[PDB]
Amino acid sequence: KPRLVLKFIWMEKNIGLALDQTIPGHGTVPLSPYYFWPRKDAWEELKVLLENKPWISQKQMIILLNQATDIINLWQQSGGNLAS
Amino acid sequence: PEPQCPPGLRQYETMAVLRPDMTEDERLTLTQKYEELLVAGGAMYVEVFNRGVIPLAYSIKRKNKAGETNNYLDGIYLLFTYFTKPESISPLEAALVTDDDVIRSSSFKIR
Amino acid sequence: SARKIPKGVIHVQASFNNTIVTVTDVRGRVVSWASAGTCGFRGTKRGTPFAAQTAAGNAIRTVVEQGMQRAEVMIKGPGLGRDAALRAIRRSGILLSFVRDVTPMPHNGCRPPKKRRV
Amino acid sequence: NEERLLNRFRREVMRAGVIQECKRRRYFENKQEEKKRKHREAAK
Amino acid sequence: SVEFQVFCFTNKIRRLTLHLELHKKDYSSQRGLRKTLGKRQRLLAYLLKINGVRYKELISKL
Amino acid sequence: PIQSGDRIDYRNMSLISRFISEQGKILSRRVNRLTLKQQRLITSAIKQARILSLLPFLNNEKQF
RNA sequence: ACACCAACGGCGAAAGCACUCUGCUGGGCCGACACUGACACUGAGAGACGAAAGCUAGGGGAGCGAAUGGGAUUAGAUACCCCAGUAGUCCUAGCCGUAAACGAUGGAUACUAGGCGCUGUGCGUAUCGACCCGUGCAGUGUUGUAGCUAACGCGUUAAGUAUCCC
Repeated sequence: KPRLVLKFIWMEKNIGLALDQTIPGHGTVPLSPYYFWPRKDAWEELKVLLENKPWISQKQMIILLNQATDIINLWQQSGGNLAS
Repeated sequence: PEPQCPPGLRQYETMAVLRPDMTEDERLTLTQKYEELLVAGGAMYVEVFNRGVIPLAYSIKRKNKAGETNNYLDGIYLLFTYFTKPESISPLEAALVTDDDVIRSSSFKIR
Repeated sequence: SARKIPKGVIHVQASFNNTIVTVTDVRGRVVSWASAGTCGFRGTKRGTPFAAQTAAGNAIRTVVEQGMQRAEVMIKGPGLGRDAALRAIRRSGILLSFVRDVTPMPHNGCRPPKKRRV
Repeated sequence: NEERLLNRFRREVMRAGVIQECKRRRYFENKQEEKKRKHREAAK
Repeated sequence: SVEFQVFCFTNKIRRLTLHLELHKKDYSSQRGLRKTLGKRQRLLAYLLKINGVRYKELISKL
Repeated sequence: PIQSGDRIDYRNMSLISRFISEQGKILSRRVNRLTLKQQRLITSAIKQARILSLLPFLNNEKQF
């Protein structure tokens, strides 16, 4: 079981959260799924994809979700203000 | 060792949860009603072993005989890996509903 | 007055056309409630995020006789009144321990009524 | 505290869209195939 | 083996009938009883088609 | 994976609770990645353990 | 009444059937020759079952809700919207026997490319144990050759080629 990377991007309007996932005991190829500019859910889409995998351990899913959460959180604050 | 007797009749396993308070007449009297089952069943009645008391999820509604008092969070987890005729299981259900120290008794039929 | 303990639950009945911001202690004796119909305007205006913000602000501005530090919020229901209410409580910024949902999730209990066809 | 919202973000795990679903009437497989076909294809 | 089919279906109808008459509303096993009656009945017309005396013995046995 | 030879019963609370969420609800076959048979058998077993109050019917929501 | 499980999923002859457990009991599928030796198919009239609404008799009645009543919109509103709300909905014992009771496709057998699937079992590989690959069948689905079709399409589960029966 390889281990993992969320990649975020912040531009003022729009978050992207990108989940790159990895192999269980069964050889698999994930992408990085990038979740998108419209208000359509990023955390639900990401976490659900991970749960749908089961190929991801709980520690792995959670660490990536915590990082994802943190960025959505920073993003909400910057959007409500102007940080940039 | 268990597939010796099931030419003739069936195999079950009853899960029954208990009160958390009493430690006496709990291994004793419920084994005496297990002897009432022995008058009923009379087969390889073994492995009536006990499981430790742990906090369950949510339980209300003891229904004592005119008590209707106690909420619960804990319970002693008995399970009887018994073995009987398919006749007279409903009286085991009535015996494991009506008695006080047995609440929420679900029997099963392992294969 | 009250028991004078600065920890206590907050419930937000966010309806589909209203909000109610009530605040009560651990036992459940309410110390104040203030809704969108409480804070003045009433009609199609009530139940919008400005009504959630104003109703939450006028709800918990009157607990300064207590000055509750350890807040915890237990919201309920669908509507446009949740997120503005949480931004109002975080605007007052008191020690919000955890927000939570206690919405009734039925297990096919009663038949919900006719579809609207409007 | 910061102005981050994880209750909305966590809320879409088990969405409040099971409550906008349950306001209107119990109706059979025509609108359960519309809502649950669009929902079985929204998660795939 | 034919008379084990007729006799076996006869005990099938005995045990299923003393099931059904003290029960009275299972409308699923009614088809099982009627498929058994028809299946046995085509067997009895078969063995009657073959023989006389031997089918007379099948009647006299039950 | 995780079949582990021994059959799934309500007494086996190890592989069970890997299948429910912390919210306490049953996950589907395409998430848990089992066969249909494993899915139905843990379904009946999980609902049995739901009767014995080994598992909550609802877990109270939490933050922070 | 039974959320998530719920799946383009399983079962039933159809209607239907999902909270769990037990009891009785139907039906299906697969293997070995273990047995009988054509006992097969269809089926007039007949008989059974047959969603929902309906009716008789007795219970029960939380939600929903024909009729009804009030408010609104409206020129008007017996309607869509809203608030109350009776029969009904549920159960016992019956009657009724109709539905877009739809796959808009009666049943049965034999034969005629493939690809991608799912479900159940069987064999071999691999390990010696869960996998995993091919397969033998049965069932369920999706694209599709030939052929048919007025066309759309159907296409081994034919609307193909033939035979039988209503």
